Amino acid sequence: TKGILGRKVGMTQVFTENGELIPVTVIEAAQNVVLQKKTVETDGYEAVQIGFEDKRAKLSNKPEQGHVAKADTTPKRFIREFRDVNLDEYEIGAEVKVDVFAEGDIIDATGVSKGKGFQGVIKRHGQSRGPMAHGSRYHRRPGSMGPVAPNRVFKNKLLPGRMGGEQITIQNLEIVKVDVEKNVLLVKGNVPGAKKALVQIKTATK
Amino acid sequence: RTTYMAKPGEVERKWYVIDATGVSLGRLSSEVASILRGKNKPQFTPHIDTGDFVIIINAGKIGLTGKKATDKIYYRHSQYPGGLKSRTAGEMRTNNPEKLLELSIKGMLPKNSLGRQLFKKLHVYGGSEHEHAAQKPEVYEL
Amino acid sequence: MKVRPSVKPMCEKCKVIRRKGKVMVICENPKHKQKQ
Amino acid sequence: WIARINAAARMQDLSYSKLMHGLKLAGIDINRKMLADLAVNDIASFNTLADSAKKAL
Amino acid sequence: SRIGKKTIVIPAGVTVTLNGSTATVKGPKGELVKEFNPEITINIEGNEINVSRPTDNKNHRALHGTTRAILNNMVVGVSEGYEKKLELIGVGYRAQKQGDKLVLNVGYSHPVEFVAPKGVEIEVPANTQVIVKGYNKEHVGELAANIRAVRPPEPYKGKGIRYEGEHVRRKEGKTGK
RNA sequence: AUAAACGCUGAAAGCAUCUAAGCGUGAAGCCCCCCUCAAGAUGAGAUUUCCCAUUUCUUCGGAAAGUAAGAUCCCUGAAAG
RNA sequence: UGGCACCUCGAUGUCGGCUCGUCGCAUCCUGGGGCUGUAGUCGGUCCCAAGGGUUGGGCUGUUCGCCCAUUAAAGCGGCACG
Ligand SMILES: [Mg+2]
Ligand SMILES: [Mg+2]
Ligand SMILES: [Mg+2]
Ligand SMILES: [Mg+2]
Ligand SMILES: [Mg+2]
Ligand SMILES: [Mg+2]
Ligand SMILES: [Mg+2]
Ligand SMILES: [Mg+2]
Ligand SMILES: [Zn+2]
Repeated sequence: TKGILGRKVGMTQVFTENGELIPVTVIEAAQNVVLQKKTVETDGYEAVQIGFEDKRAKLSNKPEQGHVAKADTTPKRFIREFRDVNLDEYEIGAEVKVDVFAEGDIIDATGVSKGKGFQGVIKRHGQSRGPMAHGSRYHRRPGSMGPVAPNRVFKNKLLPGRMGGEQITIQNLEIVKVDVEKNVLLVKGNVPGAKKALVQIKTATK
Repeated sequence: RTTYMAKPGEVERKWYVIDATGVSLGRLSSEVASILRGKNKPQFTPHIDTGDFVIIINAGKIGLTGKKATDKIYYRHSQYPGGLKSRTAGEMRTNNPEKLLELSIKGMLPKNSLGRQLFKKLHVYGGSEHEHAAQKPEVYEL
Repeated sequence: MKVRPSVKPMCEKCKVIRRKGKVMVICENPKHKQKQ
Repeated sequence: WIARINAAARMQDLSYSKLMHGLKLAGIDINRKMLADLAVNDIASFNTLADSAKKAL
Repeated sequence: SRIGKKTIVIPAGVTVTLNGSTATVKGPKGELVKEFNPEITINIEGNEINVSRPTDNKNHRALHGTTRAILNNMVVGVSEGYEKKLELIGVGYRAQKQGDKLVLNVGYSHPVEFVAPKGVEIEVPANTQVIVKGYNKEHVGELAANIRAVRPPEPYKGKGIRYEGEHVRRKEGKTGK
């Protein structure tokens, strides 16, 4: 079980050996470093903590410098934890490269989806809209709120509100190409988020 | 006219350890609730907390008579449509003895602010060791 | 199996027993199996 | 008053009901108010009266 | 309990000991340990075992009888042992074994595999004959039942796996004309 | 781990019996496994790192007034709204 | 389908459809099983089971129904006939 952090660069296509054409997402994964190991006797659970992207000294503070000074590295923009890993690997202060994955691996991609603002029921929840003619005055409205007897409306009555910006996991994605010199990973399909978004790449759990 | 009323913090409160091995759930619960309320002292005042603190050990060995291990049920509702969950007494005794004792004790305490205050003086452990040796608790026999 | 409120023997080899608190009939003929 | 007297009498190996019956049998006519006051404040006299009731039984 | 009052004669080479309610039996073929309820009691001497009954009420009588029966079976199984036998009927029905693994071809698209647990062994005298052996009544019976449940006998031709001491109820496929 | 069901061992009731003590198989169902929220879980949890023990008054309680680490007011904005 | 006349006449909007559902189980499909007038194929009946699923049109204001063509299946009821 391997893990890495990256930024979503874009979206393109490649031609396989057979001459097929498949869409890919480009993940750039430079500057990953092991920062901390959490063990059962100290934390209650086992995990490895990874920092991803270098940031200027002006943009950090004393607690961050203290935390990263134990791993002999500069302050990091993103930090995440990976569970279900083997802690006998992962020396403190070590580098993590896209070499941990090989072409043909199956992965899990975790991200935060693109933000939509305040949205109505038929876009947010895929509701059905009313008639547009024949005298109707009911087009993009939520529906009946419920029956009369409870004197109230139940929970999970779906209504308008803020739509996007949620954590999403997509499972069973294939790795198409690994480019170590450019620190680039090519994944078949698409991942959640906008461009320049943080993506977690992990080995598939099933 | 002239009758005694206790003041907060006036009556000295003690710490007790009770072993729960082989005792029926309700019998032990009744006694422990009576101790927590403070009804064994002549300084009992209905609007003041005058009771004691109770530690219960070996809660995994509480007794159930009849077919209560498989036939007695505890229910929860999440307030969502159709969100009722069910759980038998025996497998709580196996998995969460502390929850079982806490539910049984809580059911027979007064339902107000003072009752919620008294609930906080009870500590339940499923094994035979507790974490409150600094409070120097004393053995109490039912 | 026959599930009825009126379990009783149907031939001379049927036998009435109790299992798990239920009255039932067992026999060599499988058509005579009854549970209450 | 009755609850306080009950708590005081249980420490002397009695119940409220037994103690009251015994105090009746002994001709003692102290009411609940005085008995509870005596229990909280002057427990020695309470124990004296409990012994008297116990002998009456 | 007539059963509960009977005496247990210990054979040579097997030893029985009591640790509270727990009983342990050893001998040439293996070791058994089992727990009984404390309300019954057992005496021990050189070559007799007697289980006694404090009370005459219902459950106590039943427990007396079953305790004696369990002790008898335990001692006998340690001393002489226990076995069950199985037959296969049908065309192409085959029993084989590869090491410690019984392989059955009983008319499915795949063979059925069995592995015996500790204390129990499987023997195959012929391609259509199986024998389960062990020093424990319950385990031998359970494994033989599990093997037989793969393809129980059927009433129209008798095909399947059956005990020798089974009488299969037989039916006719076509009747009326 | 179970339902209906099928069995093993087994007495009460020298036999027999799936049951009474004791075991085993056994469902799209139950509890998990999978995805998301979640310590206001007032029972407010855990780990790593940073700053430190200042000055005035008070009759103790305590009050206020400059700060440290750190944040904001204000301003340029979008991947957010 | 009825009986009664207990709340409401200083007002408790009344059929069908649309939107949105949620619950019961006396289960329409799918899962497990016993009996069969269970050879096989295809079925019948009963027991367990409410997790999910359970179609588009012609005629009629219609609910219902008949018909056309599908489907694993085209369940029955409660919620002021929601
Ligand atoms: Mg946006
Ligand atoms: Mg917006
Ligand atoms: Mg319009
Ligand atoms: Mg209850
Ligand atoms: Mg009016
Ligand atoms: Mg039409
Ligand atoms: Mg079809
Ligand atoms: Mg209705
Ligand atoms: Zn018969």
